[PDB]
Amino acid sequence: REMFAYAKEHEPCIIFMDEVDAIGGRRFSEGTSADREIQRTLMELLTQMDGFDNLGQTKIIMATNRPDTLDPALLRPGRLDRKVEIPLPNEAGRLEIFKIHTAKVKKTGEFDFEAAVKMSDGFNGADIRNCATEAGFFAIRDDRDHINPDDLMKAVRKVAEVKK
Amino acid sequence: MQIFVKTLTGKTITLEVEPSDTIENVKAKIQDKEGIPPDQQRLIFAGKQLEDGRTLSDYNIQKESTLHLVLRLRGG
Amino acid sequence: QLPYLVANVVEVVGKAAVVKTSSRQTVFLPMVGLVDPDKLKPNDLVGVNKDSYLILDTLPSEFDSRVKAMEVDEKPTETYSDVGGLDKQIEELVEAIVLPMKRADKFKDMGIRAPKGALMYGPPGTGKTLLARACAAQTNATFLKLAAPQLVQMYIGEGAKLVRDAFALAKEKAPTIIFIDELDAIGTKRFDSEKSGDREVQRTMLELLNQLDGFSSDDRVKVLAATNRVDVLDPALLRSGRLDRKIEFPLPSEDSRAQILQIHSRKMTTDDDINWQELARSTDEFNGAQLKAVTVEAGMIALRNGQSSVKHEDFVEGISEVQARKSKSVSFYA
Amino acid sequence: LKQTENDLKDIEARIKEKAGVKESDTGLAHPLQVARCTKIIKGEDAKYVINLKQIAKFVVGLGERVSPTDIEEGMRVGVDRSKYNIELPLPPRIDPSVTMMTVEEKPDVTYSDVGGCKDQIEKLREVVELPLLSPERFATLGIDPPKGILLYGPPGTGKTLCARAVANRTDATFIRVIGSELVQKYVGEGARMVRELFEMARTKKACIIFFDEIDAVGGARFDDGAGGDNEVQRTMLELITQLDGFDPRGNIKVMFATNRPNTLDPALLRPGRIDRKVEFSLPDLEGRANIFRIHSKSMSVERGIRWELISRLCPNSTGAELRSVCTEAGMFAIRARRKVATEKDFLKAVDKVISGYKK
Amino acid sequence: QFAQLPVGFKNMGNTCYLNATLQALYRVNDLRDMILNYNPSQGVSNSGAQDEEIHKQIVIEMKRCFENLQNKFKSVLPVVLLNTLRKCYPQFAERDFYKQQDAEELFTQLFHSMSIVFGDKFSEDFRIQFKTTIKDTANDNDITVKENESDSKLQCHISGTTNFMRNGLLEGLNEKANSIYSVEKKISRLPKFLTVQYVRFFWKRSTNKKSKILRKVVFPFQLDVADMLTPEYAAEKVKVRDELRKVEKEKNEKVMTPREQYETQVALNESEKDQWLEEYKKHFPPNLEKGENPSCVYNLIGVITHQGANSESGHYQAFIRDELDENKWYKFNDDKVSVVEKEKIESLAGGGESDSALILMYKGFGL
Amino acid sequence: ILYGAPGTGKTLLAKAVANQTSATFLRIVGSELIQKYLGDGPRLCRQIFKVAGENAPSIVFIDEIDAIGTKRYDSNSGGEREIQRTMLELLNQLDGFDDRGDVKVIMAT
Repeated sequence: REMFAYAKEHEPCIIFMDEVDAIGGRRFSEGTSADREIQRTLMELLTQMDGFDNLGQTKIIMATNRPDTLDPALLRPGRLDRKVEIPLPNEAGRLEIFKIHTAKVKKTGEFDFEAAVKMSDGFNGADIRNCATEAGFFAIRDDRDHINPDDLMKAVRKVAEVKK
Repeated sequence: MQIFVKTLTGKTITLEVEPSDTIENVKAKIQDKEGIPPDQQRLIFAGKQLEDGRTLSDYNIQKESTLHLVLRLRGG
Repeated sequence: QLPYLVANVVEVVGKAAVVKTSSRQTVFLPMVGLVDPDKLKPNDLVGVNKDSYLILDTLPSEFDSRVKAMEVDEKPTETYSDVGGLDKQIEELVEAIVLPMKRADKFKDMGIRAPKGALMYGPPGTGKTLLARACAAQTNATFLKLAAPQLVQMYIGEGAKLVRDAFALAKEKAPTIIFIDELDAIGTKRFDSEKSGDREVQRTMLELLNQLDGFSSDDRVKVLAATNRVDVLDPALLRSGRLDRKIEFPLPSEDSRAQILQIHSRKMTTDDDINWQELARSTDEFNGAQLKAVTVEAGMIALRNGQSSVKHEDFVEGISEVQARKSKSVSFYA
Repeated sequence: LKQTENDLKDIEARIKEKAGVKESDTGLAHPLQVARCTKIIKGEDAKYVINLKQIAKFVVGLGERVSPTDIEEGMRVGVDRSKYNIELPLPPRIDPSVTMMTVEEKPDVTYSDVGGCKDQIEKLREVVELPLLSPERFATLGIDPPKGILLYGPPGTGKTLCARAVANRTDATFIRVIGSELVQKYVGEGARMVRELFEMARTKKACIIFFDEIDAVGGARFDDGAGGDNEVQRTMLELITQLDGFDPRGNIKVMFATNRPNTLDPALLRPGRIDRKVEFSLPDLEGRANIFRIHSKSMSVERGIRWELISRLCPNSTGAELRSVCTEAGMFAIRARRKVATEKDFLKAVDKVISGYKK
Repeated sequence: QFAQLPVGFKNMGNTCYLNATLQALYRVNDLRDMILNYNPSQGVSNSGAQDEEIHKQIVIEMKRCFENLQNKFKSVLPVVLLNTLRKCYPQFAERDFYKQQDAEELFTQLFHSMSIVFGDKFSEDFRIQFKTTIKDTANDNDITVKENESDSKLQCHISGTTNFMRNGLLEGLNEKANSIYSVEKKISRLPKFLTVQYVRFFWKRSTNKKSKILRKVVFPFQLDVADMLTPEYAAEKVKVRDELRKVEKEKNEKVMTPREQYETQVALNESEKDQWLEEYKKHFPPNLEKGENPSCVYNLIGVITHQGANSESGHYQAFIRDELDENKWYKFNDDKVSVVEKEKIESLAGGGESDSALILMYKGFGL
Repeated sequence: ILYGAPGTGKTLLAKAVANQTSATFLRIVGSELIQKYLGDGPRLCRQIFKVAGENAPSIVFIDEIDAIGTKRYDSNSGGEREIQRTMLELLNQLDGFDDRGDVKVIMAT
């Protein structure tokens, strides 16, 4: 109730719900232990939505890894209608993010980001950051705050191999 | 002369005294640096408890001698 | 003077101020400068009158009991001169956490961010726990053993608060390693519709990560989780500011067993003839903990024999007996 | 007679007690899991005001207080599960458990067999018996004696009986936790019991903690939970931690029992958890004979028995089966009304027992 | 049927301090014997004491009390002894019943009287000699060694850190133009009877009142003090201890009416005990002083306990080890006497308001 | 263990013998113990055995145990482990204690 009232006063607002399975489950197994507290919560969100009060200067954004412990109520249009999925990047997306990460970074040599992109296949910004630090590790060892082009090629590949 | 008094905490402290000092004077000196009321102090030396009107010379307490300070666990 | 009334506030004509007492009651006092602004900060005990309901004084912070889920051990006694033969697991471990801690400034000038975290899986019974404490000693971190089942509370949120308090103390005590017994109760949430039940565990974890990336550039706190084997978890191995690093424990080799035996043989008597290298060839697919159990069995031979030391033979016979995970004695088949 | 003496005792007790109540009334007033002196007028800091509760707090960092001897007040008092601490007015015992388990000081069942379990007994003897009798031997060698023992083959093989017997001889406590009961389905409850069992264990050191059945709890961990392996692994993983995490060896013993050998994990096998594997599985012909001979000594018997012959009819046994042959042989005699046992009876009892075991 | 319980002293009202002290002294064999055989015609050893006659009367009254204990008079009332003690030592006549008193103070004064009457024959059985090393904390070339300090007991200092008697005994051996000097005692001569005082009673500053430290301090049944001795004396005492241990180990390896059979068994047990005493004695050092402990080891034989807030309140008792059966202990709760086991004795280490050890008596190993 | 059939011979023998020894015949429904959630059965079983030994001599009559009559080589999850916990609890109490007739059991199937 407080969260909504304050959203209206302090509108525009993003209401960000971190991993929705606990206020928007499906039931454990159809059974209950504590999964009725989950239902008590969940009816309140559906009620505000269905209500006379309408979402347009208060926006709610739900986040969860998996859509397989969202409730069917939510998956039905009119309690969520917009569903953004997090995709594989373009070749273009990877380049921009490599360039951006190495811009704040100190380096010997102009870097060819274009090779770096080839050396991935769909790395989003977090994966790209692991590659940056990896290069940096051989630079702490090489007793420097700079990195070569040479480091960067090796670095992106070692991170790719250790996962997907 | 300088003598020693092993307090209740197990620690030795030093005291400056005269062979002419009485046990009452010494207890007063102990109260000064330890804070224990003379009427609560029981001093032992060589297995004897020291009496109030006697003096250090009476007991033959020379420099560097060690007195043991103890209180009391009344009962009956 | 105590007994006094404290108040645990969580709140950040003339001006009105709301105080939340731990007797779970909201009270009116004015904030017109009769009651100063600097006597309110969230998350904190502030000192309120019993029957006059007004903040005279502020008392130190506290929310629940202090160190309720945490064990505090300021600086383990162990070293990498006590734990040794684990050398390769020392290399991995040093590159992920120790170097970002030491050379924090260097990471700032370089202008990358610091990874703060590693996740280890792979077998202990080699001195995994022992290595963790070693790193703790070397960096001069405060070692905090935080048990994942204690959070996992059946009560509301309180567990979430515990995760935040851990960071809060960890940041004050910095350097720090938060060493997490289990991974089964900040994890194991599955991908099915039983991830509903396993909420408490998703929430403790999420917060600890959200909080690390919050402060990724600064290396103050380390997080280490330990298990026998890697479990199902939410993605977190893909990001520097989370638990980036995924470190494997392999098994020992002849050089490693032999160092581990030389550490063993200081502690206890020997007849000073015993050749670790030779015994190491004689043991196949032994781990560190199991070389330590051979030393005990070598002593059980000795105990029966009426010897107070051990000869080579005494150790050979020790290996033949069970250590309960692997024992070399095979020569039967007709 | 019996009545006057009981009243005389009441009268005497009571007068002391009435006086003592009034004194307790005038001041306005050990296990414990938090301290709670709900007032504290008497007693950084230079006086105690300690009260550990959600709804209020009184906090002083400094314990001790050899005068007044602290305590009193709204009584639960001693050391805290937050470490503010009633340090040393009336005996704290390191956060001491109010959650019980079954204690059997000196379990009574002495030496069911000593022949034909000859090796298995001797294993127990080195680990458990001798380190209580002489700690100095163990110390001088510089070894630490097996922390944990796994006993295998079927349970109730006379596995229990033997364990109990060494515990009697040393005057040591049996601390029984039964794996199956722990199983709750409420958040964290099982693992909580495990921590308090070890805190309690350290206090009570010289004890055999008996953990019944590892088929029951900790039977898998390869699932990565399931709701019923998730509390169960939580309890399990917690219980190992405590063991390698150190409890004293050569005092506290943990003994595990298992019927079947497919539940075991690499986590479980390792030292600092299991070091010994003692057999109670399948003995020899010479061995079966000794255990038969041993139960029938106590019995009257009429002549013509050779143990060897009785032994012969077993193609494979467990210790449980043997105990059944002597006792069953006695029953055929009692039906006929007899005190003695005969070669015929023993044969008759072998035939029945083995055949039922089959399938 | 035949074994008679030892008898105790009736409490006259706050006189358990005396009763507990008398049971402990009675347990000290050599002292008991010299009191039981005291003849007033023998005078005193120290006739330099101006109050000689009253010390002699104290001994006479103790002998009468001891005769009543030995010859078990189901209850002994020490009325005349108390009156005598009060004449000699008026502190014990303080009122407010008479006031409860510190058993340590009584013990000390009784020791003084027994030393006056019996002389060295008494006091040599209890004497501890020290070698004292005196070093300027500011200069470790300024070193002085004295050999002339002694006492008749050791003090076990108890603070918040103290958990075992050894801890407190070690602290008790050390103490601290002008400078701060460390004064460090090591023992150069051990007595056959070793008295240990737990320092429990103290003057509380906060309340200006007598108080008591309740802390649990574990004492051993078999005390070894080798680490408190000078290096030279330890070498001598450890050599003896190792021979005595060999005897102990060898020992542990190995128509009449019912009344007559009991009395024969008592005679047999006394003979066997005497034969083992002779075996230990073979290993005593050649130049042992009268009253000196052969080794650095002692067995506990008695404990005086107190329960209460301070030395002028509560109750004193004695726990006394049986003279033949080393596993058997007697509880003397004034005139109420009972048999207790070793676990009850261990519990006397203290903690909280429980009855706890105040004075411990140890007798040398092999004696 | 009695095996026969209800109202035919199993039940008759049990009434008759129990009455002859003048012990409280205390009737447990095996299947109903059956409670299908992790907490209910092993306690139910413990609570039975406890009250019986106290107020001895006493008959624990376990009527128609058919459903914890499985044993499994490996235990996993809640769906196999529940059943096995109940079975194991009976087995351990027997193995744990010994009684010559503080507790007598008739098992029936």
